[PDB]
Amino acid sequence: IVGGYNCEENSVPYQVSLNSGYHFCGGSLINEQWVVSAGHCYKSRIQVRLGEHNIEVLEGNEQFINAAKIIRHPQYDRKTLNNDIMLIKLSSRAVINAHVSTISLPTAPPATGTKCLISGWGNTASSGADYPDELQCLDAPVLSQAKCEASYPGKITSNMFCVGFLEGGKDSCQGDAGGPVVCNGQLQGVVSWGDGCAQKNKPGVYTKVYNYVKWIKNTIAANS
Amino acid sequence: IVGGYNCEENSVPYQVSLNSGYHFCGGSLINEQWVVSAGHCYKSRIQVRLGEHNIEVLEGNEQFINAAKIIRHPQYDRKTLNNDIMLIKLSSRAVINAHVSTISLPTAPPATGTKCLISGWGNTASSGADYPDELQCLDAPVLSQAKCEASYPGKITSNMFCVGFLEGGKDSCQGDAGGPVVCNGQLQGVVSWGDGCAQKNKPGVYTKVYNYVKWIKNTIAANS
Amino acid sequence: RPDFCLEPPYTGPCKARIIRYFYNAKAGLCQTFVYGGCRAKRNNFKSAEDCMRTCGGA
Amino acid sequence: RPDFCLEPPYTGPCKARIIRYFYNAKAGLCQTFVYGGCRAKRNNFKSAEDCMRTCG
Ligand SMILES: [Ca+2]
Ligand SMILES: [Ca+2]
Repeated sequence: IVGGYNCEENSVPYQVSLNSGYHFCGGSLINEQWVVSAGHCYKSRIQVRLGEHNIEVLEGNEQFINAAKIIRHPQYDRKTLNNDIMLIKLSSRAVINAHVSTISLPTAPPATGTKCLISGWGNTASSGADYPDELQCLDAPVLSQAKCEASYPGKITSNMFCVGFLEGGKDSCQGDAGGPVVCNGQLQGVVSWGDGCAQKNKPGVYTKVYNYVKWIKNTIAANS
Repeated sequence: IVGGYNCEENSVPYQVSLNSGYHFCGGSLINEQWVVSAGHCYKSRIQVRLGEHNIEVLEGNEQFINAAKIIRHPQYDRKTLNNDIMLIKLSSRAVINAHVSTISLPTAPPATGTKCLISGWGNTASSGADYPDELQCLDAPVLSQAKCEASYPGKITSNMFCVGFLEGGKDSCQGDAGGPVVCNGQLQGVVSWGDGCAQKNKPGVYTKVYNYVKWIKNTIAANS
Repeated sequence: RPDFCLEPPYTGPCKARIIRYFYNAKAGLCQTFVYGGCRAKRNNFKSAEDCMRTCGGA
Repeated sequence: RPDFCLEPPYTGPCKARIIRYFYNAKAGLCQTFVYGGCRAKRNNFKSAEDCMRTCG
């Protein structure tokens, strides 16, 4: 997260870190045994780390739970990045408390101008490397489809939307993918891609979770 | 730098000292052969000192390279301080290593609330004089255009911005001009001017490097 | 060694932080870099061993 | 000697550390001060010698 702030002043209990010997992507706890993330975060085995603030220090609220099932969207496209979403079934149920809890699925699509909270352990620099130990947060608004399309002509599918600032300066970045965009207590977006990070006229592109609610519910039911 | 701290050794490897017989301004290394500084730091002969931590003693990692070309912005105004920027071409290429390396140009203009690192060998006292041997650092946020204009009515052009604290106490000061303001890992500002240092409702004013990206790239290409 | 070994590493537009290896030809070694998760070029290896076998003559 | 010469020294708003001279009250001597690089007032000299002359 470039241009954000330390989440220690906020409650972000649905944020998870996906670990393969190190943090490589975020995710969102949507059920006691299921996480939503990005399809480009797929690995054949993933350890989900819940209850984290500082990913380098044991603080005492962590749960580390390995994936039992990892299900990339079947129509994920590795060139166009369409259908950039994945579900992870935990091998055991997360214990729900103040530090680890679920985020509601969206009941209606992203709304232009709504302020949303984006979070993650991604790069905090637009050039070079500045990766944080502590979870970062950014408040950013949903942008209109016209602005999203003008920023990325021909590259925005119906399953994508932009959140951020056309002036640049604040954005999600490498290490944030898979993590949450939450608007009014609902998970609206999965951090996906962009042209770099925090560049003028290049806001981040996010997967529209609302377009996948039936896929998510069906997948959970079929794997329970 | 008033209200700052001793920079960790090697943490600001793009910082240079401009020397005319003594340290008089800072600068930023943007390419193996080019330094950005302020236009009011112009002198006809300048020795660029790279790899410095303590400017009073040789510590072994210094490179001293004379300016070959010194190109102040052609629209520099010595009364209003508009276009307060200059490029220096080094007489030989800096050796890039752990102590000396470049800072990226900005890919967005300054964003309110983002965190910046300001550095230099300027005065550390808000009144009177206390000049340091060791490079000083200061963490400070970009301020809104409205706050900048309120702090300096009728004096802030679109090529200026403010970083710091309306409450004073922490600021850049004499001896810091020309040096870097780095935000999100990119060179957002050049230390320029202010009414005193660290005074209430008088944050420092900085040259907005983003507005000079085309000029910098064109000037480099024209002089290579 | 393949000519793709001489190309600079490519992070791409996706926003993961996956640690991959690339061959740094002058340094004669494989180095780590951040891969974003999509649109990989060929100088991008999941391990140092894969990188050295392909570009380092192992 | 010119009048401005009783005027104190003016650093100005710019942030250089440029060592200049200013002619000194009743010391009958020029002293150094820090000039910031812009908006100089007249008691501001690039050398002790033209300070002494303009103000001796
Ligand atoms: Ca921890
Ligand atoms: Ca030294």
